[PDB]
Formats: sequence, C-alpha cells, structure tokens
Amino acid sequence: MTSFYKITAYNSQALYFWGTDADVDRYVDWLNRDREINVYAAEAIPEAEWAQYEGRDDVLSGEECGWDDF
RNA sequence: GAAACAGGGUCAGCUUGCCGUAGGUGGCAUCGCCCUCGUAAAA
Repeated sequence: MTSFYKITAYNSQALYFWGTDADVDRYVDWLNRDREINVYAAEAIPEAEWAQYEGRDDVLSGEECGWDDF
C-alpha cells in the first residue's frame, strides 16, 4: 500500500512523498501545522508513473527516519 | 543556465457616562484738599 505521493497546494512547491497512506496523511498534517490556507493535499501517483518520481531526491520515504522531522 | 504569480481573499471588529460635586470667596473711605484767579474793552 506504500505509494509515491504527490503533495500539492495552491501555488506551492510540490512535495513528493513515498510511504503508506497513513504515512502521507501524517506528513500532510505536518505540512499543515500552520497553513491555515494552502493546505498541502495528498495525491496518489499512478503506478506506471512511479519510476519517474523514483530517484528524485525530493521525496520522503516510508523508512524509519521518514518521521523524525517532527 | 531559456519558459517561470506570489499568489486565489480575510470587518477589527462586538460596545463602553467622564463621571457623580465641587462658595471666589470673606472684604477693603478715593482718598484727606485746592479762590478763575488777580485785569484790561464805551468806540
């Protein structure tokens, strides 16, 4: 169920993420700690496209440390 | 080392007596005084 997750907000730097759906939801929450507006939203990247964002260093992973940023 | 948004908006509002009062008073001779004078003018 781990997926490459795109994180978007109106006119905001896209943030690509990899992990579980619960993972991405928690990362969305962390991005939305302060954003009363422009709340980052999670989007599931279609499977075929995954290899593309794969490699891109701008992705957080469902590894242990992918959650120490709090 | 081309193309590239800071953006799409968001009541400072809602409302609040400067008031209740508070002698300018009590009061204090304008005085005490002083010659319009001495004077020249019936052409």
